[PDB]
Amino acid sequence: HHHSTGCTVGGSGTLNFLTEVASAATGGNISVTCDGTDPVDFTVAIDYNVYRDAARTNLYVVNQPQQFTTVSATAVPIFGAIPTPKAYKDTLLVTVNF
Amino acid sequence: ATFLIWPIYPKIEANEKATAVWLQNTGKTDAMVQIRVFKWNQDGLKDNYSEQSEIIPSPPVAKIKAGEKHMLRLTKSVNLPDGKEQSYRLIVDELPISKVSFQMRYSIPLFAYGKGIGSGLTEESQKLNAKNALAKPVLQWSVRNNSELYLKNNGQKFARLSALKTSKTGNDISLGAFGYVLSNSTVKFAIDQSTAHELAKTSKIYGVDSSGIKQELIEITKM
Repeated sequence: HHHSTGCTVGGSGTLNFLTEVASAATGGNISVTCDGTDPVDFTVAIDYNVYRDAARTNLYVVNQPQQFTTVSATAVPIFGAIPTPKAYKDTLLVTVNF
Repeated sequence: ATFLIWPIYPKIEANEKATAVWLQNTGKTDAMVQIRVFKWNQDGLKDNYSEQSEIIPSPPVAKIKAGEKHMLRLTKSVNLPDGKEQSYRLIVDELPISKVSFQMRYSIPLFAYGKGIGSGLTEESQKLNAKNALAKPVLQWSVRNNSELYLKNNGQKFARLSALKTSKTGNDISLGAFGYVLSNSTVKFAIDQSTAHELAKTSKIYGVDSSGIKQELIEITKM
């Protein structure tokens, strides 16, 4: 029959890193896994910064969609870094758009 | 929170009052969600959302325990305008219950239909759409700087585009944020200079579209 696509969005854990000027980093774990015989595009927008990139040269601009697709899993990599937290905890909103 | 969501492309055909979307918390921790449906429009050349009563979700809040599969009911309140595709977003919000943490919002497209037009994802709606000249996206393209690509849909069905080609058998061009061109809508979005000039040396270009059963090429006319 005609396949109706479903996606698991987890994945299936956060980022942990006064007034010591140095550059700290961390990483977490979010995946998207559809089940089409066809790739599915999806979009991630995140509302001291965070990156899709190992080596952090690709920013999640505030409220700007960032493009993704899949094949029969896909990671939504997140890489943090810090020379707008508060206390220090931040709560970021991650929007996955199909 | 970890959710399986099915279907990711829900629709409500003309002869239907309601559809369902399933949300299963496949995590080991309980979760709470807020569920809302927004009217979706592309006026002003950008995606807008607004409060709406045409489609009502049930329940509007839910606790979904670890392993639990919940059924979202999505009810069409009254018949929608004849011959037209209405566009919505269904929004699921995870409610919270040197460390930065994560709070998910999932947003999936939802389409509903008036008489004479359908999703084309079934035999019934396919035969409905066959008898209807505009039951499909009909796209026109145009570049203009201040470089932005404008896409106008004259059809009564949205297009979901993953790629643009300058020829039927060619390769998809650069494009260093775009996908949906709703019906009777026109969308605008940024492109590279090299992209703009490359579109300048032709008049017909092609979208990779997934609005229907299969991926297919559609032709886009120069405005």
